[PDB]
Amino acid sequence: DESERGMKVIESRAQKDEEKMEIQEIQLKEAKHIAEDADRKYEEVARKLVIIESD
Amino acid sequence: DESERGMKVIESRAQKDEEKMEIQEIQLKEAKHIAEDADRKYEEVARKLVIIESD
Amino acid sequence: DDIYKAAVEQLTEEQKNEFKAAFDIFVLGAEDGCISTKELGKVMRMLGQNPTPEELQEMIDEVDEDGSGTVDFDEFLVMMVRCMKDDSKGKSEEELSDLFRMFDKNADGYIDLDELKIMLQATGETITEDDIEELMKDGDKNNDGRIDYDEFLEFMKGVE
Repeated sequence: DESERGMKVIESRAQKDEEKMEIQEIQLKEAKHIAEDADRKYEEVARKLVIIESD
Repeated sequence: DESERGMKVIESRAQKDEEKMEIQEIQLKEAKHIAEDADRKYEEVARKLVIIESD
Repeated sequence: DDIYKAAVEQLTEEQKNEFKAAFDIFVLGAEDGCISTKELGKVMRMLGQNPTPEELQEMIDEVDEDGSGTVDFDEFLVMMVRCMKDDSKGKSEEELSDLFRMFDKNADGYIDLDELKIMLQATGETITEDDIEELMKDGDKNNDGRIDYDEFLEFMKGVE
C-alpha cells in the first residue's frame, strides 16, 4: 500500500512533473519562438543596418 | 516490490521529467534570455539602424 | 473578400481536392464542420510543407481572423497559394516577360510606379497613390523602389 500509494503520489507527481516539464517545454518554445522572432527581427534590423551602413 | 518497481519506473520518470524540466527551465531562462537579448540586440542594432539611417 | 479567388480560381480540380481532403482532417466528423486551428500545422506538413514549430505557429497566427477558433477555406487556401503553388500552371515567365516589355518601353530594367499607375488608370477604375505603391511594394521583394523584370515575372504569376 505504501508502494501503491507511492505510485499514486509519484505517478500523479510524475505527471505533475511531466506537466511542469511540458509547461517548461511550451514556455521555452514560446520564449524560443520569441527568440526566433527576436533574433529574426534582430537579423532584419542588423541586415538592414548592414544595408543602411553600406548605404 | 512490484509496486516499488512500478514506482521506480515512475519515480525515475518523475526524475527524468524533473531533469528535463530543469534542463527546459534552463533552456527557458536562456530561450527567454535570448528572446530578451535578441530584443536587447535588436534595439542596439535597430538603434544603430535608426542612427545610421539618420546619418 | 476577393483574395480567395486566387486561392481557388488558379487551381485545377484535383489540386483543390487534395488541399480540401487534407483540410477536412480539422473536423473529427459527425459534428458541425467546425474545422479547428489545432490541425493546421499538421496539414501544412501533410501537403508537403516543412515548417518549424515557429512556422507552425505562424500558420495559426495568420488564420482565425474572426476569433472563432477555426480556419476557414479562404484563410487556408490563401496561405497555401503563397506557400505551395500547386496551381493550374499560373501562366508563365514567357507571357509575363512580354507584358514586362510592354510596360518597360524604354528598356530601363524595371517598372516604376508611374507605368504601374498608368496601366491601372487606363483600366477605368479609380486608382490612388497608395494603390500603386502597394503593388510596387508587393513586387519589390528586394526593396529597391521598383518592380524589376524578375520581380515582375513572380509578381503577376497566378493572376487571371
